[PDB]
Amino acid sequence: FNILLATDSYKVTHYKQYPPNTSKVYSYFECREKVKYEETVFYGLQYILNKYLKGKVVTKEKIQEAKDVYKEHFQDDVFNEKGWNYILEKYDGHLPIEIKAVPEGFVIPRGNVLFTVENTDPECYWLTNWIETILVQSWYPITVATNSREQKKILAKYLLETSGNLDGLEYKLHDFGYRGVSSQETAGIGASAHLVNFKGTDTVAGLALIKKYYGTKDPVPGYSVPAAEHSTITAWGKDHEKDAFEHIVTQFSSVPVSVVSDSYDIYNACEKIWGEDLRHLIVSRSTQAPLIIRPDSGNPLDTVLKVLEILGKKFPVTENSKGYKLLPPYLRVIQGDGVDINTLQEIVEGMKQKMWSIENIAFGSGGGLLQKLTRDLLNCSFKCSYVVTNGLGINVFKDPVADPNKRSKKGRLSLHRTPAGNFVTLEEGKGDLEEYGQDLLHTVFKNGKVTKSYSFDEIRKNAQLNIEL
Amino acid sequence: FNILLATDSYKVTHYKQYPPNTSKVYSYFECREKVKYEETVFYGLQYILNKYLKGKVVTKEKIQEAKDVYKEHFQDDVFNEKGWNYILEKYDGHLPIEIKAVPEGFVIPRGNVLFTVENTDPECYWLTNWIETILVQSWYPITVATNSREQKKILAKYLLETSGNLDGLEYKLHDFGYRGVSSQETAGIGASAHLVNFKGTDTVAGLALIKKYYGTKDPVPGYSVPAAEHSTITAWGKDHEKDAFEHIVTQFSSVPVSVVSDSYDIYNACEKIWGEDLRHLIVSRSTQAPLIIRPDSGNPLDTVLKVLEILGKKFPVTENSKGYKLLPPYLRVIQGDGVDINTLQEIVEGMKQKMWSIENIAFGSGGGLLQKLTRDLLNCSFKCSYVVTNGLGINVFKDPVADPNKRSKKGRLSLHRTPAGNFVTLEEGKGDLEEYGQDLLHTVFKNGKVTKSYSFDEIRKNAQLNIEL
Ligand SMILES: CSc1ccc(CNC(=O)[C@@H]2CCCN(c3ncnc4nn(-c5ccc(C)cc5)cc34)C2)cc1
Ligand SMILES: CSc1ccc(CNC(=O)[C@@H]2CCCN(c3ncnc4nn(-c5ccc(C)cc5)cc34)C2)cc1
Ligand SMILES: NC(=O)c1cccnc1
Ligand SMILES: NC(=O)c1cccnc1
Ligand SMILES: [Cl-]
Ligand SMILES: [Cl-]
Ligand SMILES: [Cl-]
Ligand code: NA
Repeated sequence: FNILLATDSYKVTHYKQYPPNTSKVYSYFECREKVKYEETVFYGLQYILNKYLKGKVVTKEKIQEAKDVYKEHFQDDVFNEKGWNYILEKYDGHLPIEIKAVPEGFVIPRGNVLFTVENTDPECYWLTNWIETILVQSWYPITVATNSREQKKILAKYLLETSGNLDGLEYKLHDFGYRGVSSQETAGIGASAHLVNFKGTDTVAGLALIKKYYGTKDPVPGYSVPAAEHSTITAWGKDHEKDAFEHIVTQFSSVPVSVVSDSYDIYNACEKIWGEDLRHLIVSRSTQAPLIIRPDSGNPLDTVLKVLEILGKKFPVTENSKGYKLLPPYLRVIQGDGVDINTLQEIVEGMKQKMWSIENIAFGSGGGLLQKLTRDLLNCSFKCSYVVTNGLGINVFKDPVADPNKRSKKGRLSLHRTPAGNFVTLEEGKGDLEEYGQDLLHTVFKNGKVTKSYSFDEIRKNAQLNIEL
Repeated sequence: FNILLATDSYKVTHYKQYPPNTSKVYSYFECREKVKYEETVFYGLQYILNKYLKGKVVTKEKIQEAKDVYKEHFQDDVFNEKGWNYILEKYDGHLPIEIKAVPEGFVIPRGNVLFTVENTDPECYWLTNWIETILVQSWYPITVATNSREQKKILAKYLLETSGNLDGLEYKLHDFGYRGVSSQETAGIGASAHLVNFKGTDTVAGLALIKKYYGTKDPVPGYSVPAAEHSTITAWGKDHEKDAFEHIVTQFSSVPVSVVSDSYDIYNACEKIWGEDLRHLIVSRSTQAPLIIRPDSGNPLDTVLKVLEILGKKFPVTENSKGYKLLPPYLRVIQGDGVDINTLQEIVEGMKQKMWSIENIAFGSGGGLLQKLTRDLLNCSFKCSYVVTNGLGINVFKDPVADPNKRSKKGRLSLHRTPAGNFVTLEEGKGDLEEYGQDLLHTVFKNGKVTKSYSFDEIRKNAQLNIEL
């Protein structure tokens, strides 16, 4: 990895564009104000600091490689070789940057400063926004963690209403997204962001990322169970679906097992194969190791409701203390097709209307959880708010006439708790007046060193729901 | 990277689920039949084969690491240590897999086999679908390349209609997506997929990936120009926007320069600052080095039309041979906000209705180009179609009752030309009848080696538009 080749091309040319006599560029990240996504989980900067920004990130070889690439890419010599060589020679290739950030896992309303970046050497005024591109990719773990948390709020509301408690909430949304994301690196980052809120994942890449960059007291941060796929059912031949089911449940008789049941006819599988032919292998199972029937096609809500109606007629259903129907404890359902925050809401509301407890179900989400998200969802943005030119600080901002939502903050910023316990971003260096308590931004990176780190356990505690609290 | 930890968790348990005495699992990838996206660019498998699948990918240390993680992740011992040890011992950790694929850059209608995977050793029946997760991530470069090519078809239609030629087509959609994708790895993959169709990118990560995995005769596959961002304009102070513009155009007097003009008032900037105050610095520029004015906010079509109306009144507009208005050659526009395939269509049709040539404009697209895409767009899917159990080949498939779109192909597959020169996928080994000539798939991977490969130049030739041919 070469940090000189890890920026948007145009940023190579910006050192020639800033006002002459500029010694400081100070920039900030927010999820701009515009499911409403009123608050965001701050997560993932520590990964970026450690993997890409810390230590000796400039060498003679990286400077020459960048110079050679940019000569061809621009068909001109515009690269700031002198400025990068300055960092190599003066700081042994360590970036003269200070980053201050809200603690990871903090849940912050939209339109607040989450982190700030500034150069610590006047010669490196251009470096603050060089690293915008790398740092703005924090949008992704923020957005995954935030959208996963918003789904946890929906599950918590319906579980509480239909059962009176939150037991097993942290296992109710399982990551099925490894195949559906755009890269191996995205898989690890996204899976780790989902694990801020939940414990169930098949995206194995998330485990190694958490171990390397964050750390847990427990051996692993996420868990799974044996489960079939269409290949392990259909390989038996269509006439032998029952033989596949029997073999699989028997192989994993003492742990929970998920069995995809829609290869040919989900309704037949539930009513006749599970319901009658193999019923003796289901009713013998323990509470700790239930059979989890997995539909994977059709309208998500209609299919869940029809599967529950079938199973409720073939198995001994109880009524819990809230008046909701509960399958026996050896039998559960997972809906792992077509699940995103919108369809999750539709399914749990549909179940509540048909008097089915959310205790009966869990959800698998792949593309909806890890891929169907953009930087525009929370309006994640990085902008310069302060410069020093000719030794004088000036408050800098954009305010496009056709879009007031794109207006940016002015001056030096700080994040504070309000008297009512909410959050406020003070602009124009007004934090210096000390009318609002301590600034919540902490130095996390300075002059090539990570200065403050968070464990994954601390991040999970910070990101808890109020209902859990 | 550890390929043993690079699969969906449930696949760790599948070796125990296939029928006893299964010697072969044969699987295939397609963009299932369901802007219509009727044809897909096959691109990106070669990256995956080289980076993740070739050579010694199993070691004693990688087996022990996977064993230790899966013991905690499943809270049980289910990991196939013996199976992975067999590959390490017998094949020096090279995967006993054969992959056959359509040549990269090929443009193939939906619902055709694009690649097949099978084990070459009967002991490794379980390995075919272990690597589904890694291989299915090819959805991403396929989908970026396909959606980029569909935008090229729109630009080609309107450029031809308004100008009579395709001059500059390959520069008309520029990648601005580096900050808006989910990881560094995704940035390189997605940028490379856009460069199958276009030559303009700010996502520098794409260049290294292409050089390393594909190659080009030219020194670089993609190009950019100096350009401003809001920080380099706003840092001057709101009252000094003219000074910023003047400094920037003067710094890049002899190459094209893009200047974001919407920091405070895009209409004022065009009419008064560019139009009057700095007009003398614009009219003096060469055809090879125009000023490119960049709006970045407001309704994308309405803002482009108003910017063009303003500039047409301040600069000497001509009428081209098709009767469309053309700014002088020293002045162009780039719309780099809110561009996706839908808004691109809306803008070029709106320009045509107002008699503005598409010669006047280029587009920048970021999240729309590289991030706002999912595996569901082209229904990218990997399924088992053939197994050998007890020495007998079985044609296997899924056919869910509630969704006929999810039905999968049966048996051994091959790709052929029809008598009319179209594509057909033959099922159930019917390719062997030689009624449709030779299979168009080539072996690209066998027993740990990449056996056939494509330069980036060949991929570009394969992905050309008919209108270009
Ligand atoms: C489906 S509904 C269920 C399932 C299994 C069970 C068996 N019990 C377990 O697995 C342990 C112990 C008790 C708490 N607990 C869970 N509680 C509620 N719900 C859960 N769900 N899960 C889940 C597991 C695997 C996946 C892939 C997805 C979700 C796990 C859930 C995790 C009980 C209920
Ligand atoms: C805006 S419209 C233009 C712009 C610049 C120019 C100056 N000319 C160039 O740059 C070379 C030589 C001639 C062909 N040629 C281009 N032709 C049409 N169109 C283009 N567009 N571009 C483009 C450049 C940079 C970006 C970031 C995006 C698009 C580049 C374009 C690339 C002419 C027309
Ligand atoms: N465990 C599962 O059922 C699963 C995992 C990943 C994708 N789809 C299903
Ligand atoms: N070159 C540009 O104008 C640019 C690049 C990346 C993102 N936004 C704008
Ligand atoms: Cl060095
Ligand atoms: Cl599956
Ligand atoms: Cl910009
Ligand atoms: Na070894």
